[PDB]
Amino acid sequence: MRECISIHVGQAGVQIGNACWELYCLEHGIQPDGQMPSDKTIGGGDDSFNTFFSETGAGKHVPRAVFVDLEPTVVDEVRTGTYRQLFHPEQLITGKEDAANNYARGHYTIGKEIVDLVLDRIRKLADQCTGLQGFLIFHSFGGGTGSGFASLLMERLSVDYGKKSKLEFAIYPAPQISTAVVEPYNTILTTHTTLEHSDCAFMVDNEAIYDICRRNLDIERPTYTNLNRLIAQIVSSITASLRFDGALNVDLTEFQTNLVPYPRIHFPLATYAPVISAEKAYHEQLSVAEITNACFEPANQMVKCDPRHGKYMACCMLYRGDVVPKDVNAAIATIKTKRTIQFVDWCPTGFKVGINYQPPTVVPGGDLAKVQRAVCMLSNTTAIAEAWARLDHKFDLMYAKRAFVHWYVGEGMEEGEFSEAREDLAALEKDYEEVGV
Amino acid sequence: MRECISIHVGQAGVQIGNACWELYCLEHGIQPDGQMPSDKTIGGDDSFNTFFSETGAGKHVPRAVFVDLEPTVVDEVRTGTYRQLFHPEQLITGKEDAANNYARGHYTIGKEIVDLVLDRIRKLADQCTGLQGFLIFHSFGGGTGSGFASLLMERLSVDYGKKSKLEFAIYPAPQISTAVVEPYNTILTTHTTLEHSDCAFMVDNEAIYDICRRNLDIERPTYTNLNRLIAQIVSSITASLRFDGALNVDLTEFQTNLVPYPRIHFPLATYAPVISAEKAYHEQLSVAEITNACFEPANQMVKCDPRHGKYMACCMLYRGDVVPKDVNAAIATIKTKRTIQFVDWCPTGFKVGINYQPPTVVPGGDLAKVQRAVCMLSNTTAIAEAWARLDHKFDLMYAKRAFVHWYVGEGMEEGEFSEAREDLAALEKDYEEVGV
Amino acid sequence: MREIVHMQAGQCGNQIGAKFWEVISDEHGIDPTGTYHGDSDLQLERINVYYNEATGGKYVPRAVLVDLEPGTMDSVRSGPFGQIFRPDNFVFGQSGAGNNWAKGHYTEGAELVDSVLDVVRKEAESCDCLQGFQLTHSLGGGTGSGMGTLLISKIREEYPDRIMNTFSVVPSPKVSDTVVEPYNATLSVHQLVENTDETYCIDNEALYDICFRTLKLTTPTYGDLNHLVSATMSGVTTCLRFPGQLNADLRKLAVNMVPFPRLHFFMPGFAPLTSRGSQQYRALTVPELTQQMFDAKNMMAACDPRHGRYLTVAAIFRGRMSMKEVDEQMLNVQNKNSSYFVEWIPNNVKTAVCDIPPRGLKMSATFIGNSTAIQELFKRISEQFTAMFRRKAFLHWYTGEGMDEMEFTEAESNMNDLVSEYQQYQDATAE
Amino acid sequence: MREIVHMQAGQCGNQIGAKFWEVISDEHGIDPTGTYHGDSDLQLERINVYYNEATGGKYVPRAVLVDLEPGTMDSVRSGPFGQIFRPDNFVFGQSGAGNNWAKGHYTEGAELVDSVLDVVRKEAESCDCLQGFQLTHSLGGGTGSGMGTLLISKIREEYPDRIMNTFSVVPSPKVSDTVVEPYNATLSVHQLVENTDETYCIDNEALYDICFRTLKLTTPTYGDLNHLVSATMSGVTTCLRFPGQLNADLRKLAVNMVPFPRLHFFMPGFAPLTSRGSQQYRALTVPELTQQMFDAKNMMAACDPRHGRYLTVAAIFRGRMSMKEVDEQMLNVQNKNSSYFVEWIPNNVKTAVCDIPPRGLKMSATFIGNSTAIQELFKRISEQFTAMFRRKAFLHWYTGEGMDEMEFTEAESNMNDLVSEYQQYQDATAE
Amino acid sequence: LVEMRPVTSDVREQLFKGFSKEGTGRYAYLQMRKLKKPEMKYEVPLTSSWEYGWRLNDVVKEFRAPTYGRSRIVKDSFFRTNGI
Amino acid sequence: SKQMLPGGSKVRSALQAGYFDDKYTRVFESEGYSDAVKRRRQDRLKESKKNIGKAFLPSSGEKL
Amino acid sequence: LRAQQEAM
Ligand SMILES: Nc1nc2c(ncn2[C@@H]2O[C@H](COP(=O)(O)OP(=O)(O)OP(=O)(O)O)[C@@H](O)[C@H]2O)c(=O)[nH]1
Ligand SMILES: Nc1nc2c(ncn2[C@@H]2O[C@H](COP(=O)(O)OP(=O)(O)OP(=O)(O)O)[C@@H](O)[C@H]2O)c(=O)[nH]1
Ligand SMILES: Nc1nc2c(ncn2[C@@H]2O[C@H](COP(=O)(O)OP(=O)(O)O)[C@@H](O)[C@H]2O)c(=O)[nH]1
Ligand SMILES: Nc1nc2c(ncn2[C@@H]2O[C@H](COP(=O)(O)OP(=O)(O)O)[C@@H](O)[C@H]2O)c(=O)[nH]1
Ligand SMILES: [Mg+2]
Ligand SMILES: [Mg+2]
Repeated sequence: MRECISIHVGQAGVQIGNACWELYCLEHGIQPDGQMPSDKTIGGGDDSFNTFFSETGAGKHVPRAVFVDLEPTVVDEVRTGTYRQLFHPEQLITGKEDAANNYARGHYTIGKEIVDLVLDRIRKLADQCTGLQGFLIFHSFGGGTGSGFASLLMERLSVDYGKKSKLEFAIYPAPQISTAVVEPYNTILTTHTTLEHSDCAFMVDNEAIYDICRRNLDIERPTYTNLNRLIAQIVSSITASLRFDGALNVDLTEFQTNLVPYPRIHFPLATYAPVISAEKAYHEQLSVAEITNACFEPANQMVKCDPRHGKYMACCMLYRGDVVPKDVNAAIATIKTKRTIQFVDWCPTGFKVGINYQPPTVVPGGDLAKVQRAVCMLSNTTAIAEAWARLDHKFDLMYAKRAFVHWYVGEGMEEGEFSEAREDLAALEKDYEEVGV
Repeated sequence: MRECISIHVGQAGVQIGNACWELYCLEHGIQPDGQMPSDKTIGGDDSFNTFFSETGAGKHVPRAVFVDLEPTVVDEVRTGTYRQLFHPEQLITGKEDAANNYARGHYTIGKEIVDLVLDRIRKLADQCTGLQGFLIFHSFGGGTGSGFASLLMERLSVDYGKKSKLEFAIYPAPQISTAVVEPYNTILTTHTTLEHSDCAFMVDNEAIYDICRRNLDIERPTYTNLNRLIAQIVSSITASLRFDGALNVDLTEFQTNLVPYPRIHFPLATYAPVISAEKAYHEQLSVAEITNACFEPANQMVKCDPRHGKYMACCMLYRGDVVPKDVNAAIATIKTKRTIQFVDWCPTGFKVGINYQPPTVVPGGDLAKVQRAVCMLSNTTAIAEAWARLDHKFDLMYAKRAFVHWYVGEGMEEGEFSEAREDLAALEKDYEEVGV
Repeated sequence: MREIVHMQAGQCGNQIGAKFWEVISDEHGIDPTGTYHGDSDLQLERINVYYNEATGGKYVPRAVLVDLEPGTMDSVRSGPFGQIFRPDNFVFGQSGAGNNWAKGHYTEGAELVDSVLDVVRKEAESCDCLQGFQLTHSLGGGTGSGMGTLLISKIREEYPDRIMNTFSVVPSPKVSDTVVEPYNATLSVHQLVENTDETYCIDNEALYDICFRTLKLTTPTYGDLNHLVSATMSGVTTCLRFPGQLNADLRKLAVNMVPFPRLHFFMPGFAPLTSRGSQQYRALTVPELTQQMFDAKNMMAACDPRHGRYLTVAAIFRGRMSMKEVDEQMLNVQNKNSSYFVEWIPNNVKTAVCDIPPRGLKMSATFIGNSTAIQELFKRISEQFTAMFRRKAFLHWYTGEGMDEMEFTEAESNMNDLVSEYQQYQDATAE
Repeated sequence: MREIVHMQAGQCGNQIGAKFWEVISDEHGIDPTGTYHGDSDLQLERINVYYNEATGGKYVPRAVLVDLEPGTMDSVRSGPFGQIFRPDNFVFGQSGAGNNWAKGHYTEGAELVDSVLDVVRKEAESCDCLQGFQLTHSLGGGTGSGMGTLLISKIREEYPDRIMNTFSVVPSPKVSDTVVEPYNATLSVHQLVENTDETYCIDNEALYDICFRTLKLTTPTYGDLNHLVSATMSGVTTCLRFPGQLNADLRKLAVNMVPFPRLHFFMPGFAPLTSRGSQQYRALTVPELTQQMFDAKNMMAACDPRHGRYLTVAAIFRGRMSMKEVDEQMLNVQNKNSSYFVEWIPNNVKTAVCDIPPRGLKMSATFIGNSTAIQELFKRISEQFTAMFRRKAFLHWYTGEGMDEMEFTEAESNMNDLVSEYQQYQDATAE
Repeated sequence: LVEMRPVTSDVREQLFKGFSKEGTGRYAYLQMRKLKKPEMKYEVPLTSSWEYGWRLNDVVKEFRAPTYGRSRIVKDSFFRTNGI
Repeated sequence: SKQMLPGGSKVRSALQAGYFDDKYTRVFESEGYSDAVKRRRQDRLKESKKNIGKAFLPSSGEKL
Repeated sequence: LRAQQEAM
């Protein structure tokens, strides 16, 4: 019945989805060829796999996602390795050549050949549904396909489906770190589009992942594998209440009405706890109060912006494991009596709790320890207005002398759109300030 | 249930508290790997709850932070024999040593290292349900043990406030010295940990040296024996939280009863008997004479002569088979004795706490298994002589500006020397005006 | 299935292309005869970018060899690991350019243009993408300069939407080298300004000192120099061929390194580089590689970057590592040497990561940078140009072959105003 | 981790550093190949203070050997424990700086200064914490008085936060040593007192005295002298690399000594040194290591302490000290000969106990004295310096390579006001 | 020691046939190597994407359905296939 | 001259060399121990002043 | 190591 689809766009989106689907297969017991060691009969009257996997006649669980990218490779490793029989052949859509870090080339010329095919494929996917729950667009704000073709696909979904939930998982750029020069261009040029068509957009930052997985997991040389495994654990903690039952249940519908006070203000920060390693996991008891404090401390916030300067607006705690309701309630009481976590004055009640009974499935090959309790903290903190203003300042610095604009104006989009994008992000920043005060 | 948080700052403090944790592990039967193999006859006890916390299986993790800027003493702790006991991120190391410099410990390196230890103290306190004090081990010699200890005090007094804080400092000797900037660093650390400490509990190297020379009949041991003796002292201090019978005192007791005025919070220490196993065969250890051993002038943890100074409070903590009749008789004999003088506004200058649990002995130590022991905590005015000699050394130092260029170059300004000068001067006038 | 043709021009272009077609032949596992004999399907996946397949195991390289020297063409076709060339794409003249841009451009040039462009289109429908062209030649040469830049002009007007990697080698600015070095250099760079998307420039003097100071091996010779040339070849376009982590192809490098369409001349660098007797004494790690890239000895365009700033730079790390270290070091370079960069471009240092390391190295790094250091080379080329042009020395050759002083003066005006944009954007502040 | 980098200047510095690296590689159990042929794990826990890890189990010393004579590098390469050094760290010339400060500070020696700081900066940025820079040379020599002091000035300019500690061989009070030694020494120590943190002066005359009268050794040679010097290197640096009881590293020693910005010259001493004949007929205890410690016989460099006092004393003990006896004999000396001590500084003795002794010794004890008897060295150098400065004997050399009598006379002013402010604290009462 | 397993002779013979524009060489060889797990092909994760889902058949025990997964009882005890 | 110099592979400790923040921010500055039962008794003390009479005398037992 | 030995 309940079922959510995923759209993995670009290099970052496809690698994140690779980690995600590895985690889903090892959690639901589906072998990498797509076949369980059992079926609907002979034990296991189970339906938890139906959210992410579609079952055919002959015991094969094809996924319910689309790995789409404008470039070769990226999805070709999926097509030629490990999870290749499990994925459908015209489900891993590749283009001809990439946008190559260009909102223009992702949205306008190279975009309008793959968009019809991917729309037909997701239309077939929604045809094979008994009532959809929502979308999970795994992409990156960095550049090219993630800022471009992903936003074009999202506005196609907005004009097509309408009221369905259109959640984002976006790799926000860093204060001190970028990978492309034109990310201050592409991020603003894509947040001009995501703002009026999204429902909530989870922010993930790369060096924040670096810090949370080097201080706690204590790995001296982290990489994209650990990054994507941690993000896969976060998204499993989010969409675990559909697949598993128990206590307090939240789905993709209480998620929208509990993080979004105003239709522009839909950019939450994620937080996972515990991110402790196997060696350090012995000498510290995993309590609900201490994992709550580990969620609220700023060294575990998943975007580098300090929540001390700013106000928490709406917060959701997705507990997962052997969680009893009281120690959640008492932890919430302790942080509510504490004054340093300054909730905004117009939101007296601030938390929303979802408790799931299934313990978090450890990935054999990661660095996370097998913990009996976990918690995902999703906060609509106003501290990301600092990140928005910093991005606007970087855009001002680059656009002051028309640097890296000739590619955008010569691909096919107008040069004037940068002004509307800048004024839209200025409106977003002043809306954040007006709501925060 | 009721518990203390231990903060081990500097090399001396790390060694002292290492001996402390050895003694607590041997007292509670906790193995060095954290496991508790007590299953032969207990079947139900949590006397470790003051110092240890249960973390699954059979493992206990101690409430301790081992903070020192040089990464060698904590490193040999990490590679030593207590590797599995301590939590790996409790053992906090820096990169560069403060090097006998209050400005290094408090102004330059301290401002980036204090946040992680403050969050560790936060985690240790939040993992606690009946927390009632801090036990901080740091020498007054200087460097990490002075500047960072002062920083930790002035931030802990803001973070926790009314909770009791007790230092167990190594006070420098009148004649024995190691560092030459101790007359600077002692004054600098006292001027800051005057208004925030509740008790001070100094000990002295050459005093313990001479005590091990005479009583413990050993001529060439090392600092391991000093550390073990101070571990015995802290065991006698905190025995009345893990074991309570007869009269019992918690940390609030001998901090609100040792301190008459809120600047004279500088108690001494004494442990008796410190007698060795060979000598203690031909002895009759009794409460009628262990108090005489405590009040013998050449037996204190700091060799300031107690004959030329009255006593304000004389808090005794007895341990072992003690029946209060002879506490009463010994206090009567001591008060009737002429040489042990008391200040005219203290006919009630004795607070006694008796514990029935005998003092445990550590393997490899030199103290004997005595069925009776007592830790005496004085608040005498004999420490004013130590303050006067320390201020004399600081006056001869600062009189024409020797070793000041380091401090005034790396952060800490000129006026703090004069502020500490006038604060210790006012301290000496406080001792004199209160003693007269 | 993206496509790069590598169509070489000139004696220097032919030599560097032969080194290219052997250093990637043993990289993808192909013998001199043509049959694949490698030991990994990672080689076998994207061979199609460079090699047109035939029956059997033949993998003949898609390359329009353009030249005017029969001896040079014979040496290229008879060199080891280089007889894989198909007989179809062997267009070459017999008269020769004779170290003259105008002779290689107009007399021997334009008649050869028809046949050369026929071979280019014959290899252009025989593909799927045609992701880019790769023309390799020399500034100051005879055959590679005039014929080459005419080929950029023609291919740009007939396919005007694709990357043209002009991989050119400049000679040493001192001594004399060719007698018409500044003439050919000015004309060739003048065509490369408004007809080329992106251009790499290598200096022979810098090749000499990087092979002599860090590599040692007594005399630098030429083989090791062209081996670093082929290393930069195989390192720039390695995300297009071998898979891995975060990728960046020719278009991505062009959009991340060209702020303004005129200012697209780059300074390459290959920085695993150790001598014979110092390779056991050196631990190899990403901070060490980063130090070797940003060290100014490894710059092969001469042009000490300390006499200027850096507009943009890209580093292609080729070998598996941790990108934590890459991010650390690329940030630390900016954060400490922020004065020798541009403050109006935030985070002007770029990274790409491929997994497959090259032959015999644990990891490699290709360092290519758009900087203001090459304005010194351009202004000294213009100074030598006007010094030998005010007396009209060797003007008669160019006027006989079909050029004129108006062409000369507009070429040097273009060189001067490109120097002006470098100086202006070096001195330009943030706001 | 705390890490210091070694640099050797001249023949003197090169040979002293060679013996230093031999002694400490023997202590850390590293064979001349480079591997770890040791026994205990205490050797490989602080190996990074002196060594960089390489491929495999290979360790390379952090030494930046530099001079202008090829013969010193030839000798250290031909000798044992020379293959561990990195040949990239062999920047060297072929002339020699004429035993001249100006020739080592402004002439072609200053041209190689760019390369030697390039190597120094490479090592110091591959460093982790950069505890400091240690340099070995002679004050009256060639490159050591020249490029050595120029290295001092340049390094203290570019990293003015770390310790810059030098050892230096000072001239003998007798014989003649070098003819231009007063000029070289005056200019050198004028540079040393300006910028350095501390100096451990060595003198060949009293090294000969302690090698002939105390340590038997009818033929002292010079390797035994360098063995004693390397022993007092290892004794002072053992606190950074070996654990034990309470310890004082180089920053500890620099702050416990050096009361003023000036006056940072120390005269060291090694004190297990007893005759090979009486190593039977002498016990081993701290009450006699203390009298060998404070004996006027030991006194490694230059001066009789009886013509002065001890302003501050540091003693680094190595071995299993039951150090109550250590501190009681320090107090015992301090209150028995209080006349030979500064009264306005009480308790002026530092003790640093490490539990790891040097190989072949149960106990060792190294001296570091900021003695007030060091007046004689500066006084005799200033007297001789002005003696031929008023006579114009060989003063034309320094003016030829770039000096002048003006800078000569504020060098003499630095000497005489250093001696004056030294007297100001020598003849200062307690009250 | 070798990075790649010794592959069978038949696929090499299939690779050593005609060109790939019709497709009998590299194309058919890549199809026949695709139709095989990339775990009995190599011994080392030479590609970063390849360590995603490594040797699960030997690092993981027998797979099982999740303990607290949701059921389909309102479609099993409910609506039947055939009836009256 | 002064060449380009990058950083290094810092071995990792409680000091920050590798973190991309340059400073450690703490969530709790002046708030440490919580004392939940004591705080709850303070809420009882605050709430008990809002009564409208004396203490609620419950009832009486069996009057035999 | 094998490639290094092939080089020398
Ligand atoms: N967390 C995470 N981020 C990634 C990963 N791979 C790439 N990224 C992010 O992606 C950004 C680079 O832009 P891409 O998302 O690769 O752009 P693209 O989707 O490939 O589109 P084009 O640039 O046109 O090729 C970098 O800043 C990275 O932060 C990954 O595996 N994990
Ligand atoms: N009882 C005891 N005292 C010690 C020990 N180690 C050092 N001390 C005393 O500490 C005094 C000097 O202070 P230190 O502890 O050495 O300095 P620190 O606190 O470690 O600060 P740093 O030197 O900067 O690391 C000396 O005078 C010693 O008397 C020890 O192991 N046991
Ligand atoms: N890197 C490199 N440079 C070359 C080569 N051949 C010539 N040059 C440079 O080009 C100049 C001579 O050009 P030349 O080869 O005679 O041009 P051509 O007449 O077209 O063959 C010299 O100054 C050389 O520095 C080569 O094979 N490799
Ligand atoms: N280590 C060492 N020191 C020497 C040697 N010869 C002389 N010295 C010392 O160095 C001082 C003179 O330095 P000098 O040899 O002129 O320095 P150089 O010119 O740089 O080689 C004398 O006082 C000697 O004590 C030697 O072979 N080895
Ligand atoms: Mg891409
Ligand atoms: Mg210390």
